[PDB]
Amino acid sequence: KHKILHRLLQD
Amino acid sequence: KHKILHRLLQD
Amino acid sequence: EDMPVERILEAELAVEPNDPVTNICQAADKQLFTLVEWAKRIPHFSELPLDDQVILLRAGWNELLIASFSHRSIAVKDGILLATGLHVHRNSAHSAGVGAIFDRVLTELVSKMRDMQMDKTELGCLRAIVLFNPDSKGLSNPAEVEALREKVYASLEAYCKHKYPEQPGRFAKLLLRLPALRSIGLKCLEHLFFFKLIGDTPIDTFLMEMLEAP
Amino acid sequence: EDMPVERILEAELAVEPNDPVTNICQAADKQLFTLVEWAKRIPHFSELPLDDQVILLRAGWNELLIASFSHRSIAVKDGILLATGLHVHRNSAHSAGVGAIFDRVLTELVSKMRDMQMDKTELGCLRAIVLFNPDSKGLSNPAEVEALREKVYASLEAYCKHKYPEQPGRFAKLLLRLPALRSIGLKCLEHLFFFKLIGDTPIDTFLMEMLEAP
Ligand SMILES: CC(=C/C=C/C(C)=C/C(=O)O)/C=C1\CCCC(C(C)C)=C1CCC(C)C
Ligand SMILES: CC(=C/C=C/C(C)=C/C(=O)O)/C=C1\CCCC(C(C)C)=C1CCC(C)C
Repeated sequence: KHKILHRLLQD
Repeated sequence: KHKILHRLLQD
Repeated sequence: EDMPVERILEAELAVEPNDPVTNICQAADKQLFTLVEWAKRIPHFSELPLDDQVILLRAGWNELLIASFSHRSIAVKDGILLATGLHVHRNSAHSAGVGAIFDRVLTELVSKMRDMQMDKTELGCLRAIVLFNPDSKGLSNPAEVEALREKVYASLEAYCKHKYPEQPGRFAKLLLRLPALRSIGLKCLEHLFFFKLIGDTPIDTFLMEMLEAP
Repeated sequence: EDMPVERILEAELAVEPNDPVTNICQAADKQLFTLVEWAKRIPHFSELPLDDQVILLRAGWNELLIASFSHRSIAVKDGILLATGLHVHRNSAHSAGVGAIFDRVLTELVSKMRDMQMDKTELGCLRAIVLFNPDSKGLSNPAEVEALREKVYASLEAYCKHKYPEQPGRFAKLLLRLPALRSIGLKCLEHLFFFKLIGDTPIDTFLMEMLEAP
């Protein structure tokens, strides 16, 4: 879940 | 409307 | 200009010496009467036109009552003490379907009130600030209510810093429970409107009147 | 201990240089990306475990975005300026069925922000306080988030009183718009969930993801 959010925070 | 409330505030 | 915390503390001490939902609703109806007497003891509240006094109470009764039984339950473990002298335990609330909101009250309000040892004077002021809500729709003179709210928090901050000089962030910590109170207040109303719709759950006349439009 | 308003103001300046509902939803999806970059620039936000960073943003995105376009619209007469460069006038909002909530934004947020001339530093701090919500359910370490929130308002109060020495009630007046923001934030979500249910109104992937459970 919350795919987009995670990807954005990690980068 | 708001019968009870009015009566209580006036007294 | 003129809004002593002594008068506010006094308003507080003056008003307060099976289905858990039903018992809670009966308690809320009972406290609605006491809430009117409380407000009347808040400086300058009665000097406002009756129409605005009605607007302010109809707009804040729920948060006002939620703050009261929350502070009153700071001693209790996992439950709250109703004004009627009955205790609603966490498990009891959960077994009646209202577990989620009940937990939010314990976690966001009661617990926090207990962790900082919020005193009666502080509670009184916070309720006075909630009472004097300038955003209430329909106010004949919002600026006048806004002015009163500022005098309450001006007095409250002075009280803090003088009573708790070692806690420079107390005043802010107190005001910061308000968004939570607003949130919990809205959720409690939703449940209440739903209880009325469903038909079950007796709702007394004063509480019912609060559910009237607008 | 360490939470300079200079870093916060910078996060603010760094992120921001027909159916009105559709246009608003497109704007919100666009700002959701920018919101992530903003938070990353808030001191100590990135040092928190990714799981909690996700929780904080999922819990405050709506209030965070509402505060931003509200402060951004302080110049506009009766409407708000979207991040996409489009203006939504009060009449336009009313003609699309969202007049009531739109008016609440103008009355409770924009107007008030304009009346006190809330500056960018103040806005930044208020959003930082909203971001650092210790009540967010699921936080691995609520106390740690609570500590950060206190440093933001500690810095904010210092900023006030030093920048606006003649307004001893400014700090409190700023925090007192938070309950309104919370209320308006919850109402905006209800509308959004309803728009999704109804089917009409395109909802982009990031906005849609925010409507996911929990
Ligand atoms: C407006 C409200 C008022 C309370 C008043 C009292 C109980 C006051 C006093 O005893 O001192 C709160 C209500 C009323 C509608 C139903 C519910 C719940 C059952 C949804 C709640 C919230 C009750 C909390 C403890 C979870
Ligand atoms: C969560 C929310 C976010 C906004 C983001 C933006 C527009 C940001 C930017 O442009 O800077 C607010 C929403 C989203 C769901 C629908 C509505 C309304 C149409 C119900 C509102 C509230 C819009 C206000 C102006 C009344």
